[PDB]
Amino acid sequence: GSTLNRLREPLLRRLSELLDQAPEGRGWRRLAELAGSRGRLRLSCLDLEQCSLKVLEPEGSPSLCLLKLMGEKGCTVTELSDFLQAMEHTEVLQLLSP
Repeated sequence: GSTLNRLREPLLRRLSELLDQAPEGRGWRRLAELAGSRGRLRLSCLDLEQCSLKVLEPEGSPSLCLLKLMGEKGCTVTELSDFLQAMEHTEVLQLLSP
């Protein structure tokens, strides 16, 4: 299984730009929360602060930092897609829950 940090760089960059543009209900922070729920991927708030801070650099991307970190922690592309689909579903469920 190929991990996210080993994807070609243009693909990583496009994915990270798109995830940086997402709404807060399905952005990189929500992805981090969901993926860090797992036991396989452990992502604390301290892990995520270093990615959050990338936005302080003129063109910096928190999403690129997060995706690379998830890759180093063993996440593959299909597992990323699974996380993102789970995000969509949980968003609509949260909106519909009283």
